[PDB]
Amino acid sequence: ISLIIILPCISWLFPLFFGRQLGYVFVTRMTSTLIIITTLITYYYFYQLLGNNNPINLELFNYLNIDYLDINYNFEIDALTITMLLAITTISSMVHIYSIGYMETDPHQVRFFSLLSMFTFWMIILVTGSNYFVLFVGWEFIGVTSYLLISFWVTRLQAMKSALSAVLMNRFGDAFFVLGLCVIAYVFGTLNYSTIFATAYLINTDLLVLIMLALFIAAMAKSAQFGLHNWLTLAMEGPTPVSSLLHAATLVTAGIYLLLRSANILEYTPTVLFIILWIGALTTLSAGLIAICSNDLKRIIALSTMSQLGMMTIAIGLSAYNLALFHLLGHAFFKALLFMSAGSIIHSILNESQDIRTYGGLLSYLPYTYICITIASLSLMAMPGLTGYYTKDIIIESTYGSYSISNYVVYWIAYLSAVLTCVYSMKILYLTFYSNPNNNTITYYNAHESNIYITLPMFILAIFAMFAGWILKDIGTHILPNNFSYFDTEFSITQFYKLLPLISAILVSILIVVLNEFFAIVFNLNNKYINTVYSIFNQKLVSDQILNHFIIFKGLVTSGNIAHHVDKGSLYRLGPVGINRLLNKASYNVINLSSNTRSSLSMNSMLILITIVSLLLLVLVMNVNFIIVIPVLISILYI
Amino acid sequence: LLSSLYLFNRILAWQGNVKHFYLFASNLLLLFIVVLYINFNTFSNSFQFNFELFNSLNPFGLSNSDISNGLLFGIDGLSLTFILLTVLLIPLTLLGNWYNINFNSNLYYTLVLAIGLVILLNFWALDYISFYILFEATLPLLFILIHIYGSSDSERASFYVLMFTLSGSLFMLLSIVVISIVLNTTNFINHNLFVLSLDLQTIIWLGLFIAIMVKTPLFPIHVWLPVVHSESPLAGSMILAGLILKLALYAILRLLLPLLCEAQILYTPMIYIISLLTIILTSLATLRQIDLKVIIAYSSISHMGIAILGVCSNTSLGIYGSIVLGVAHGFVSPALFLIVGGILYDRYHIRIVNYYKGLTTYMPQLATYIIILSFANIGTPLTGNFTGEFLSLQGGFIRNPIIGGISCISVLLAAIYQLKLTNKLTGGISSIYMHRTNDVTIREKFIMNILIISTLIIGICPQIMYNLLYWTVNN
Amino acid sequence: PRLLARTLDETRAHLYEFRHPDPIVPPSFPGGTKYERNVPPRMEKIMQHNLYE
Amino acid sequence: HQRPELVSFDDINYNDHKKVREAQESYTREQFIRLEALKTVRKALEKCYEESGPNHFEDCKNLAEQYLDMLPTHRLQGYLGYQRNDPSK
Repeated sequence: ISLIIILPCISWLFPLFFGRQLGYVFVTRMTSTLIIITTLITYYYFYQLLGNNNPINLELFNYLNIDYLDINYNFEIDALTITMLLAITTISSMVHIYSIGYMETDPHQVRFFSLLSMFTFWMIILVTGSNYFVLFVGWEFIGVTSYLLISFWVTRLQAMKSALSAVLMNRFGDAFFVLGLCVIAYVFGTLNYSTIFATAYLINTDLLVLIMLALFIAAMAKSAQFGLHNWLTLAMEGPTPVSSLLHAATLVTAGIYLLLRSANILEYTPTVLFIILWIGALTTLSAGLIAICSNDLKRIIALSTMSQLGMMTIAIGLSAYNLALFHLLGHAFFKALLFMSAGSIIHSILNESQDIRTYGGLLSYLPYTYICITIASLSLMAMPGLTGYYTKDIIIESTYGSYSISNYVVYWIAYLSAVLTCVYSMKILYLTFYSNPNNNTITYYNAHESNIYITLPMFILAIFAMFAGWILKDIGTHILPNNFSYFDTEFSITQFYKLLPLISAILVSILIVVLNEFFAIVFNLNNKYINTVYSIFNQKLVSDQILNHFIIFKGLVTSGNIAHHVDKGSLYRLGPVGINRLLNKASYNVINLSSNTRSSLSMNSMLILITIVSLLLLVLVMNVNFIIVIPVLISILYI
Repeated sequence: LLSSLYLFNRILAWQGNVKHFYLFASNLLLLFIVVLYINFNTFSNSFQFNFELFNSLNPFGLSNSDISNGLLFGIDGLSLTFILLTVLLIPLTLLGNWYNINFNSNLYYTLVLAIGLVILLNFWALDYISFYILFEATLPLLFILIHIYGSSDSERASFYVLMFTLSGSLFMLLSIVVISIVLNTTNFINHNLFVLSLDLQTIIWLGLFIAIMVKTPLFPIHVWLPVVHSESPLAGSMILAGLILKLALYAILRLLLPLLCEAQILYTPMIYIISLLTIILTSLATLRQIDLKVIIAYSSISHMGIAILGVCSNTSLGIYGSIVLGVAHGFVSPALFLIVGGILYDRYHIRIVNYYKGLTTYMPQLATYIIILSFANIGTPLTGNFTGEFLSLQGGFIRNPIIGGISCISVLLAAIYQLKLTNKLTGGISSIYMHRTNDVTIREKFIMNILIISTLIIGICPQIMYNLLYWTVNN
Repeated sequence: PRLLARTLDETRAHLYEFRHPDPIVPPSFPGGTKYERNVPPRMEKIMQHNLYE
Repeated sequence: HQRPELVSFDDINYNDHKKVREAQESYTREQFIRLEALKTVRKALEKCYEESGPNHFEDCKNLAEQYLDMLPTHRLQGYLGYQRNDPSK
C-alpha cells in the first residue's frame, strides 16, 4: 500500500492542508512531519532498490492524443531519478525543520512553509516525471513559484525587483526549452523518455544540434551558466532557507537534470558537448573571481554553487555523468549545511548583517556553528577525509581523461577553480572566526544565544557530509547509464599523472594554509593600489560586470518603447484620417465660395461652364492616349 | 406548442413591476446555459452539421420546411465548442457587473444580453450571407455601449470601432459578393467543393484576409483594440464580450477551409510574417504604457497572434491548439479584465499604474487571485492556456521552422507583460491610495473563481466535440 | 581660496579614485539588507466604495 | 461498435451529398486507423525498450525501422485534389 504515489501525493497534501489553513502556527508541526514521512519512505524505496524494478505510474491520466503523440501523466522512478529525489527530500525536510524556530515572527508566517512545501511538491514531480511534458510542468512551476517565493517579502529592491530578474532569466531558458520541445515533436513522436532513448538511430543520423543546444540554453539559464548567471546573486536576497533551496538541491540543480534525462542524445552529439565543456569551464573561473571579491557571505556561498556545478557541466561534457550525478548529490549535501549555518550566524547577531567585514568572532564567542561550517568547508575544499575527496578529484581526473584531446587545458581550469574554491572557505572562515572582533555592536555577548535546536537540522546533514562518502561509491557500476562506448572514464580512473593526481589536494592544503597565514601578515587586503589592484577588485566585485546586462535590458526597453513610438506612427495612419480629411473639408468648402451668401448664381454658372469645358476636353484627352491620367489626379490635388 | 414563450413574454411584461429588469435578464441566460447544455448531448459523430433551422423562410416568415431553401440556414456543427465557450460566459459578464450598474438606465443589461445572443447566432450561422448578417450586427450595440456608459473621451473611443471593424467588415463584403456571384450559393456547411481556380481564388483570399486582419488584429491596424479596451464601459461587457467578439478566429477556421484548398501561395509569405512581428512588436509595446487595461489588451493581441499561426499550420495539432486557445484565452483574459474593471477600477476610478502600486498589504486574497491568473496569462505550466500556444507553436514550427524559431520568444514576451506588471503591483507601500475596501465582493469572488476553475479544468484536454482535422488540411 | 579650492577638488577627485562598489550598509539604512523585511502596515479604516457593496 | 462502409471518395460525381459526407467520414476514419496502428507501434517500442535495458541493437531496431518509416506518413487527410496541375514543395 506504500506505493510510489505516496512519494508524490503526500507532498501535494502539503499545499492542500495549507490552502484551507486557519492555523496561525501548528502548520510547522504538521507539514514538516508530513515531509519527513515522505523522506523516510523514499529512503525505504532507495533501500528497496536492490532489485531495480521500475514502478511506472502511467494511467494517472492521458493528457492529450490527437495525431502521432500521446502525452500521459507518466511516472517512472529510475536510478537516475532517485539520486536527485533522495537529495531533495532530505534537503527539503531539513529546511522544514530548520525553518521552524527561525523566521518565527512575521505578518504572515504560514505562507512561507506552505509555499516551500508545495515547491518541494513541484520539484519532486519535476524529477519523477517520465516524459518531457511533465518535466516541463515541474521545470516551469518551480520558477513561477520562485517568483512568489523568493519574493516572500514585499520590500523595494532586494526582493520585488529581484524576483523579476530571477524569473525572467529563467524565462529565457523557458522559451528556448519550448523551442527545443517543438523540434522534439517534429523529429520524434512520443515526446517521452522511453521512445526517445530508442530513437538515437535517426533518419540519416542528422544534425540533432537544435534538439539539444536549445535545451542547453535552459541549462545555461537554469544552473546559472555564464551567459546569464547574475540572477543567483540577485535572488540571493530572499530569506535564507529560500536561498538554501535556491542553491543546494532544488532550483539550480534541474539544469543538470534535464541534461541527465537527456543523456542518450548527448552521447550522439559531440558538437554540443564541446560547448557544454567550455561554458562551464568559463563559469568556474568567473564564480571563483566574483566570490573572491564580493563581501556578502550569501553571495560567497551562492557563487560557490555555480563554481561547484561548472565542473559538473564539464563532467557531462566529458561523458562521465555518473560522476556529475554523484557530485550533484554531494554538492546538495554541502550547501544544505553551509546555508543554514550562515543563516544561524546571521540570526544570532543582533544587527543581522549579511556582510563579512563586521563579524570578528566565530571563535568560542560562538563556537558550535563554526565547527559545523568547518566540517562543511573542509567538505568544500575536496579534503581527503570525507566525500569532498569523492565529489571532486574524480571530475578533475576526468578533465585529464584522455579519450578526448585538446582536453589538457580544462584540467588546469578546474585546478584553478579548486584553488579558488579553497580560498572561498578560508576567506570566510578567517574573517568570521579567527579575525579580531570587527563590529563592537552586540558587544557583551549579546549574540551568545545560539538559535533553537537548529543543531538537529545541521547535525544530520553533517553526518551526510562526513560519512556519507563511504556510502554511494559510484565511479565499475551500473546505475542506469547510456554510455555510447566513447570514453567511459576507465582510462581516467587508471593511472593519470601522479604529479597531477596528487597535486590537486596538496595545492589545496597549501592555499588553505596560505590564506590562514594572512592573519600573521596583513598585506593581501592592504596596499591600496589604485592603478592596478583597486580597479581590479572593483571590476571583479560587480559580478565580472554582469551589469552589462543593464546595457542589454535597460538599453533595449528604450527600443521596446521606440516600438511604442512606431505604434503611434500607426495612429499617424489614423490621426490624419481625422486630420487630412479635416483639411480636405476646408479645401472642398473653400472652392466655389467667393461670395457664397449673395451672388451665388455667378459661381455656379462659371462652374458649370468649367464642367462642360473640362469634361468635353477630357473626353478628347481620353480617346487619344488613355494613359494620361493626371487630369483627374490634379483634380484630387484640390480636395 | 407555439405560444409557450409569448405567454412567458407576458410574464416579462408583468415582470416590470419590480422595476430592475435585471434578475429576469440574468435568469434568462441562466436558462440558456441549460438550453445549450442539453444541446451538447447530441453532436455525437459523423462530422456533419447536426441540427438545422432555416429562419429566413423562403416560403414562410418563421419556419423551416421547403424544397427551394432560399433562407439563412442557421444551425450547429463542430462550432459548438465556441458555443460552449459562450453560454457559460454570458451570465458571467452580468454577474460581474451586477452592482456597479451606474444608474443612468437599465437597458445596458439589454444591450449586453442582446450581443450575447447575437454572437451565439454568429456561431450558429452557416452561410456567408448568414455569417455576415450577424458578424457586424453586434457593432451598433457596441457603439451605443461605448458611447454612453464609457469613462474617458467616448467620442474618441467609440468611433474607432465603427471605423475599423466596420472597415475590414465591408472589405469582407467584397469577397462575400464575389463568391456569392461565382457560386450563386453560399451554404458553407454544404460546400467544401469548388473548381475555383487560382488567381481568382487569390483576390477573394485577400478580401477575406484583411477583414480578419482587422478583427483579430495584426500590425496593420492593431490600435483598433486597446483604446476600445482603454475606455472600457461598465465591467461586465466593457471588455468581455468585445473580447469574445475577437473570436473571429471562428471565421478563419469556418471559412478559408472550404474554398481555399489552394492558398499556399499566400500562406507562408504573408500570414506568418504578419503574425510573427505582431508577437514581437505589439507584445513588446507593453513596457512604458501606463494604463492598466492596455497592457492586457496587448496581451490579448499577442495570444490571438499565436493562435492564428496555429490556424494556418495545415496540421491538426495546430488547429486543435488554436481552438483550445480560443476557449482558453476566452477564459483567462475575461477574468483579468473583470479584475481590473469590476473590483479594481470601481475601488479607485483610475486606471494608471504610477500611483497605483502597492497591494497584498490591505487586499490579501486579491493578490492571490492576481498572480496565478497572470501566470495563466503568462503561458502557465498547466492548462490555463499552455497546450494552446504549445500546439500552436508546434504547428507553426512544422509548417515553417524558422519563423517558429523566432516565435518561441512569445513566452519571454508574455512574461514581459505580467511580471513587469505584478511586482510593481504588489510592492508593499501603497502610499497614494487610502486603503480602499474589501477585495472580494463575495460575488466578484464567484465570477473570478468560475473562470479560474474553468481555465484550470482544461488540464485533461477535452477534444470530444472536435474531429479536429475534419476539413482543414492539404495533401 | 584658489589653492584651497584646488586642493579640495583634487582630494575630491582622489576620493573618486577610491570609490567602493560594496559599502558597509548598516541594516536599518536604505542600503537594503534589513531595509523593510516586513513593513509594519499602518491601520486605517476601510472605505466601502459601492452603495450596494 | 459500428462500422460504416467506406465509399471510395474519388468515384461518385459530387452531388449526392450524403455519399460525399460518408466518403470523407470514411477517409478520416481510415486516417485514424493508420494512426492507431502507429500508436500500436509506439506501445510495442516502449515495451521492447524497457525489457531491453541496454539492448537497443538486439530486437528493438526492427521496430524503429518501420517506426521512423511510418511517422512521416499516416498524419493528414486533406482532399483528393482534382487534377494536380501545378506542383510546388
